[PDB]
Amino acid sequence: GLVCPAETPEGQACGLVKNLSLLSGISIGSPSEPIINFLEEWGMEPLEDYD
Amino acid sequence: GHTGKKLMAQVFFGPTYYQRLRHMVDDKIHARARGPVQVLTRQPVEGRSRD
Amino acid sequence: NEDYARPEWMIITVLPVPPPQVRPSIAMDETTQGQDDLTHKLSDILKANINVQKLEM
RNA sequence: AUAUAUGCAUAAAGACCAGGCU
Repeated sequence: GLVCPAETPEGQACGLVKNLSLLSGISIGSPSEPIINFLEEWGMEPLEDYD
Repeated sequence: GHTGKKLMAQVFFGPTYYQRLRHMVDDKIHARARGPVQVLTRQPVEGRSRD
Repeated sequence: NEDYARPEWMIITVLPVPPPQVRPSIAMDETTQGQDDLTHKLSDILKANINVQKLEM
């Protein structure tokens, strides 16, 4: 579901060149600070007081 | 078509999608008797266009 | 071999210079004529040799 | 003694890089 199982070149590039599937997408990147804030608000304990 | 007689065996017959490829005989035919030669080795050059 | 392969000939003291047939003249663009890699390398070697001589004197 | 020359009717780029062809 991420790359085409059938489409690939022949020769030295066989299997090393892929084509994305129709529904496939690539992540852009989001800040991780809201994730850390949500985790801390939902009771995550830090590594400083790890016993 | 030659005689108008019935064919003994029936023929699978129907429309089908076909596509023309970029591989034409007039773009690949090549012949050479005598022509340009390389400066260094004095051997015939490489390339259909360059004779 | 005494007659053909003498050991001290393995060390280079004089360098042969091949004719321009070995290193044919090249032309980068029309009238301007370039030089092959061998021509430039021989020029650099000769420049180094004349530098050695002129700094030795 | 001739006379100036004031003129030129083919030269062959090759080496690398990338993408394809069976």
